[PDB]
Amino acid sequence: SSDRGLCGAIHSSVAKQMIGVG
Amino acid sequence: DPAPATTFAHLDATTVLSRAIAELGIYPAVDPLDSTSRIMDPNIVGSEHYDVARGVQKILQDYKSLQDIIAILGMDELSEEDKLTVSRARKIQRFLSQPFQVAEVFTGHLGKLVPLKETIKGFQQILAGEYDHLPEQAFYMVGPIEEAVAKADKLA
Amino acid sequence: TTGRIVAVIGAVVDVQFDEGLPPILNALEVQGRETRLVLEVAQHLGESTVRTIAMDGTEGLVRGQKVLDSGAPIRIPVGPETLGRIMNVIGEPIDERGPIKTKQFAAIHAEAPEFVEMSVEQEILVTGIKVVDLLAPYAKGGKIGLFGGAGVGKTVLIMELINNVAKAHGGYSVFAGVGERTREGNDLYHEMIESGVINLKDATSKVALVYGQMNEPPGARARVALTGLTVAEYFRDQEGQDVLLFIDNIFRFTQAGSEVSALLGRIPSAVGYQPTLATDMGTMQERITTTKKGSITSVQAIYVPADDLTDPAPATTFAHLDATTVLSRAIAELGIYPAVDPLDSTSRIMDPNIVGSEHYDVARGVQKILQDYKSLQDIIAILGMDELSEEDKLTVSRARKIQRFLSQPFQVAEVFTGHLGKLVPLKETIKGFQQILAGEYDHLPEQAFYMVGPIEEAVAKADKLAE
Amino acid sequence: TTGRIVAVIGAVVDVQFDEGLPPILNALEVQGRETRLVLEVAQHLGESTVRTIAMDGTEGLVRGQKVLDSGAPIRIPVGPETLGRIMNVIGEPIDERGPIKTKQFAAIHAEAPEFVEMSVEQEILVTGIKVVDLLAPYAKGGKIGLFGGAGVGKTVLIMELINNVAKAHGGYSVFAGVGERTREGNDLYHEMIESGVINLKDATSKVALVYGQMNEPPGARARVALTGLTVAEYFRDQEGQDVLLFIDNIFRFTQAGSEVSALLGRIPSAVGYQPTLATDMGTMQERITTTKKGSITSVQAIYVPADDLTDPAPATTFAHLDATTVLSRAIAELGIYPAVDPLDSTSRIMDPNIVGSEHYDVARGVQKILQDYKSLQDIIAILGMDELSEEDKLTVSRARKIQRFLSQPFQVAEVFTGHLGKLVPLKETIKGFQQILAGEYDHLPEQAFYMVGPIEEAVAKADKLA
Amino acid sequence: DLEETGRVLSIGDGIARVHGLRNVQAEEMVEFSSGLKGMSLNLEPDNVGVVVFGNDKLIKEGDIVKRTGAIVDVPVGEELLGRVVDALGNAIDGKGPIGSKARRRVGLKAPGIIPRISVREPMQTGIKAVDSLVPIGRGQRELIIGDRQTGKTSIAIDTIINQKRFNDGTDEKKKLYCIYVAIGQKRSTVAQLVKRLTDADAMKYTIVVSATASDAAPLQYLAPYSGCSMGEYFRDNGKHALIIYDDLSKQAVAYRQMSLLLRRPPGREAYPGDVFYLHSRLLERAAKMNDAFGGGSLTALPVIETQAGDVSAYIPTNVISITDGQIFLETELFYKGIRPAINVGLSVSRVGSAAQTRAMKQVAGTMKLELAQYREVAAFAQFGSDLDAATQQLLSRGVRLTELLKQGQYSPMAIEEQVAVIYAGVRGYLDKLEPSKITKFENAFLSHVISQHQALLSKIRTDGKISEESDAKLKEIVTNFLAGFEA
Amino acid sequence: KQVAGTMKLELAQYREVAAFAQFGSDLDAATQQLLSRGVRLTELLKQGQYSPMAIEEQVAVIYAGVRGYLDKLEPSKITKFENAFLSHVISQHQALLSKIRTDGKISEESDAKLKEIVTNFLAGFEA
Ligand SMILES: Nc1ncnc2c1ncn2[C@@H]1O[C@H](COP(=O)(O)OP(=O)(O)NP(=O)(O)O)[C@@H](O)[C@H]1O
Ligand SMILES: Nc1ncnc2c1ncn2[C@@H]1O[C@H](COP(=O)(O)OP(=O)(O)O)[C@@H](O)[C@H]1O
Ligand SMILES: [Mg+2]
Ligand SMILES: [Mg+2]
Repeated sequence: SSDRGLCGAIHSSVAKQMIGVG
Repeated sequence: DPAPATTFAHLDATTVLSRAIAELGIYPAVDPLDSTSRIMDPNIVGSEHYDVARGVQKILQDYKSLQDIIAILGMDELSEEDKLTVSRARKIQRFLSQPFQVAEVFTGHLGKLVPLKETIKGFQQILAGEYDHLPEQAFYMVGPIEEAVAKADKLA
Repeated sequence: TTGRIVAVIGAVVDVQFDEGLPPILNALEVQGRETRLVLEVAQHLGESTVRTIAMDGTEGLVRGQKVLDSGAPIRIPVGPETLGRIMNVIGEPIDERGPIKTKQFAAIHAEAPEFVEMSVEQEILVTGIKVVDLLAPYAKGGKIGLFGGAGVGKTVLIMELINNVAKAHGGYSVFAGVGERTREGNDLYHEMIESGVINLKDATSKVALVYGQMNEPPGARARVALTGLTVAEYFRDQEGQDVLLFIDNIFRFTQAGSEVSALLGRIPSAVGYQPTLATDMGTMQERITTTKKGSITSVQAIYVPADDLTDPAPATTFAHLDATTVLSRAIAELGIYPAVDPLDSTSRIMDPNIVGSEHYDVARGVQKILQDYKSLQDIIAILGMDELSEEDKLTVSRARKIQRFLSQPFQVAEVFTGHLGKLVPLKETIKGFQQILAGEYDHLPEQAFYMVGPIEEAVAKADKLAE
Repeated sequence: TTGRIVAVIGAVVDVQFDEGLPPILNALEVQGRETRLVLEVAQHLGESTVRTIAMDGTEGLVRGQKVLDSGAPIRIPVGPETLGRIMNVIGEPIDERGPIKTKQFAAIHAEAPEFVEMSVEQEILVTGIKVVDLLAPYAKGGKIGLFGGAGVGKTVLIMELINNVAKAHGGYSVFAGVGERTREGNDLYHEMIESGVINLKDATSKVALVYGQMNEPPGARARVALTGLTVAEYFRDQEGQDVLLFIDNIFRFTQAGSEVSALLGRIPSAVGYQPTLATDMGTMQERITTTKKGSITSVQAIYVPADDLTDPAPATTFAHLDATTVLSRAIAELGIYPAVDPLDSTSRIMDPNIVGSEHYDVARGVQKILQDYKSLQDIIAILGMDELSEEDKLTVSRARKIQRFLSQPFQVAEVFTGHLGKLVPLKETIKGFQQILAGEYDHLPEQAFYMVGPIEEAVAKADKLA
Repeated sequence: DLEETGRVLSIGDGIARVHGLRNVQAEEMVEFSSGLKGMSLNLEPDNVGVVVFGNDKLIKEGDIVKRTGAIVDVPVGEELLGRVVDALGNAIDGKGPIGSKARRRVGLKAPGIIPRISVREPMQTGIKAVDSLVPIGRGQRELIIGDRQTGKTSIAIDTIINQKRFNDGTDEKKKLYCIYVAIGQKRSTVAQLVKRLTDADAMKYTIVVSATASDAAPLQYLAPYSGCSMGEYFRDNGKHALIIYDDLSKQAVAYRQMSLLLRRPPGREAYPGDVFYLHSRLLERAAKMNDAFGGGSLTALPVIETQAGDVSAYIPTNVISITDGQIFLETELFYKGIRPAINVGLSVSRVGSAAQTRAMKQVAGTMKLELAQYREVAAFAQFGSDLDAATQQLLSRGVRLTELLKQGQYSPMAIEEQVAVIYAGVRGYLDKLEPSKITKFENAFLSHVISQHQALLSKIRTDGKISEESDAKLKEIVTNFLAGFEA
Repeated sequence: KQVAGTMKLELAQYREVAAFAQFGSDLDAATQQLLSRGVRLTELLKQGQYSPMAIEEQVAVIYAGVRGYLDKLEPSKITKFENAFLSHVISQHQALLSKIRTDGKISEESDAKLKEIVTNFLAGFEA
């Protein structure tokens, strides 16, 4: 994903599917 | 207002109804954190009853605290934990609603009357997380917890 | 000349006089009482009847009861003899230490000094309290005011001002207890005997006391501020010296007047106050002042009904003041004491031509970063900390430290803090804050600056927190 | 007959009459004064005593000072000789040009036209101003709220309205300065002289001015509206005209009435307004209307206290408005004159059953295309103008082309600019935007439609651009 | 005789009910036996509501009250200059008699609609933010408004200190005599006030009319009018006066007192129905007269204190409505380092460009437009990392023009000096200079142009605008100066 | 006093830091510690009804908190720990309790015996 939050379910959606990028 | 304000101290149990709640479809439109009773005491109603009630009202208040963060940034910005208190509270708000035999014309449901045990076990089970997998809508306008389950399966 | 009580409703007493009618402000003496009961003339109603406010309970009065006119206003003892003594509204001693042997007395009602009597002199009064000395410092012979809502720290602050400034005072102090706690007065009496500023054995006492606390009726509370004031006045003029005047709490003068206002027949102004609030205040405040004959440094605790500073009473007071220390519940709630609001406290002498460009620049800076922070608060509270510029989120870390460094353990609040009292010299306060703004402590933890004296102790406190 | 002042308390004066008592609303002439002091009977206290509200200062009045009942309410001069004149609330000239010599006088208090005297029809009052007619059209005899405040073309619009209604409908105008600032009343009067609408040389004037300046007592400012209203009632009733009546401003009519109410010892109502808030308003407004003989249309400037549309003052007011002209600073800064906001300005008669199926559909298309042009301006900032679809490229062109055609040069400003003004007939307005929406002028340059009269003068402006 | 005299029926709270005085005029001044004055505000069927100019203690039931044929007027003239007087022109500065040869009534009608010409001539405050963005004109009424302790008195004081530069000149047209009315303030505050005027050698053309906190209610009520009448002496005899009413909140309060005690009906905030009238008849008397009438003027800077910045409160509502514009001050701007704390977006002057010289009008218009585009953007300031060059430049310009609007107290600027410094910003020369450094810059740059380029300062004035030649000299003075600064 | 002297200002500071650290990203050891303390102190001040506690027992509970001995114990077990700990000293250590109540203080001696009890009890509790 990335560093920056406030993009809704972006980071959570791949953390659900879960070295990381971002 | 002086009229109701002065009335509170004359009662042994209050049931405060809330326009906002009624407008969300929850009937009876009971405010769960403004209704009180003087027999809400572990030595009168038993520790089990008391513990579930306080648990129900705890998750409802924690959820109420989270509602301003929700109203600007919505569901997504919450930690995984808050999302769980949200999902459970919302299922709990819905399961507080009930079809009344007297209100069948407005609700479209046959009226329901739930034994005290069944009421306890229902909220107990929603607090232990037993129905985390069920969708909210299943808890809206039912009687015993078993009906919520049946409505969940009926939703396919 | 003799009068007769004709009506009694609470504190208000209507008296009829067949012959000579006592002029407004005269003290009347009620006959057939065990303790002396004075009625002050307030109105001429018409029909040889005068409307009076009572300086004590009215229980036991009967229509027809006799009232003498003393032929003059309330006169009180004024002089060296009032020192170490405790007086009430009407100059009676209330310390069970016998008569008050003065050569002369004085009416508690007097004209204010004229404009030609005014002084323009102003030089700093250092308090040893970081936030006052830094952002809104007091002047010698100035009118200071302590605004605060219920239980935010006025009295504590004024006790500390008394400790830090009144022991090391060459002149005389006056304390007037106006409508506050009687327990606080006992407290203050025995703390001063201990510190020596009152002595019960010789004539070295440097403080006079006058009390009329919330256990008294409205009239008593409505005049007791003038009694104190009048003791202050004598010391200013007839000796010329440096008078300290402490008043806790001046609001209680205004509240007392409102208590009796409807019985005096007034239509109420807004927020239920007497319509004569500003002027009643004016004719009273204007005696509290430094003149060419002598200097009064006056400090006044000022209650803020329902925490709302726009309340007629506190709002009308600001303008009678040279320095304002405003305390806030929101700030007290965080544990920041003294709970002084740095974005609402002011001083006439906060000006570079006076305190110098170094003091002024620092102070202004402290407010700048604090105000900048305040407008970022509500914003980053929801929009997340991480989105901030690395120079912005430094002004966040620095303001949060400066807020804490504004806090300070007080000598008189040891029972509240657990901490030892600390007095910070002026230069050390300027230097400490200068250094935080500079960035010299960005590596130090926030909580290191909390509840300490000078900048050293924040650094020392940082190590104790490192393990 | 003659009574005696028995009580003076600020602007309230009580008079006692030995014989016949002057009914409520009657005008009383106080004697022994250098200038005219009129007392309007407000109440009958009993014991032969009336309570009055003073129309000027009361400094100097003595208990016992004679007061002559005029036998009527306040009567003011009306008729054509008032045009170009400035009168005050009691009908005196304050422009220092000498008596207003009319063959009629009229009372400022009149009951509203009866149910039978009402026109059951809803007619448009063509202004000639394109934005208005097309989108927020005036009802003949309706009331219009004018929002904006300062520096938005407020005086120019007023002056053009006066001019266009004289020309196209042969009706005159009245201006009622309720709480007029002396300074601004001096300026407006001269601005009117310079634009032609007032003429001091001959008798071609089109407005009559009635000023109730801010430094006058409560009762004066409460009544000026009525004074001007009656000047207008002459033209409708005696001459059969369709008249324009400007009220500036309607909020200060409310407040003035609130202050009167407060002086008469009455209990304030919600938010400290007079309890007769709605009736005070009602008896003045209902006079503004279409009779079978003629109509009075009123343009009323509104101030919204606290920016609160639910404050009793603007709430009560809105009940009488049939349309709003909104003048915006944003639009002015984009060089659109009149600075009228085409989205904010509404009309009750913007209804196909009143203005016609056709007039309806064009307005709603113009409204729609401008709304949809606002939707794209973000994507314009984001993707540029050349990442629009081909249908969307058009909406922008057309929208921008409609925006400018809503602008128009005013006659009242021919002096300041050198450009000839345009009163544009309703059907040409309807047609111009009708044809733009259809894309019958997409090929024409954007700038051809700017500051123009009818659609022919846009094609004329496009052909002249080398 | 109950026609020319009366007896006090009842006395209290500064109200004397008098039986008799049948021939008193409404608002007439009567005299009590002890020698205190009284104004007859209520004439009732069976008594006269008299308002007490002093202590009640001197008046008893049955006291004789006389009509002396008195006339509520005040000494008027140039002999009031350099003097501090009370609400009735009595000297209170201890310098003996006012050598006054003329008098004027304190309650008088404002000039009407006809005897005036449009507000045209500048009224230079010397405050950059004001002269540029909220410019006042001779005859206008311009409200100074803000919460407590926001810098309201300051705006007026500096304005008064600024006139020195015109009054010591030989242009009679440009001269401005000043009147500062202290209503409801404390004496010591007033004293510091006139000290600051004396130190700035400003007192010689200023009249201070002070009705302080312990002066009876009616005095505080008349003071604005008395002051107003003194400033009319100048208006009517071909001259120009500036009047500061400080403040009107407190005046209204004094009147509210009298009304309520006179038992008149209370309204919103317990103010009577004639409180708007009170203030509106004062402020209409400020005016620009035409040549036919002498061509003089009286300019009013009324002061209003808000409470928690409530501009919609009854009395603020009244004066905002009444005036031609408002200078709003804020406490948050104050502590942001924005001093004077003028809110530039909210403040207005409906007179506008009409009261600016062509010089200021030019650079002002740019600044005004550029700060407004800034205000459109200033929220993306501290949360803008990925902004386009265009909006990045709006901020940069915005932040710098903002710094150029900051100003030290007690140092008003000549108009050309303002335009030279606004020029620095509007032409973009400071765009690459650090915000924190701008005030330091301005001080050094201005000292330099007053020191070395007095001629150039002489030419920005004379020319009306900034010539191509002045545009050349500045382009070079700044570029080089700036390089020296950052070196 | 020995145990509660600075607690009040500590808790007001704690609650302000919880709110400011609500947007959870990396924090120093200083503020992590204050929060750890606060969340635990806060559970310590919870109490049922109709069983007011003797002062000595109040002191013992608070003691365990303020000295940091529960800093590493899960916050939701604090309540369960207090009741265990209390019911322990009431029977096993009436001598210590007796001494604190009579002396009205925690002497260097009591301090040593309290420390020893709470450490080894907590461990047993957390087994
Ligand atoms: N331009 C300025 N720059 C810096 N400080 C200023 C400026 N103007 C005023 N001050 C200071 O700000 C403080 C308050 O200003 P003041 O003129 O009293 O405004 P105010 O709103 O009239 N206050 P008050 O009458 O006490 O309610 C004083 O300490 C001034 O010295
Ligand atoms: N400087 C201080 N340090 C620590 N605690 C304080 C301080 N000032 C006040 N407090 C707390 O607030 C309470 C109220 O203080 P007090 O001075 O009586 O308030 P006020 O006089 O404003 O009502 C005190 O009893 C104390 O608990
Ligand atoms: Mg206190
Ligand atoms: Mg001021």
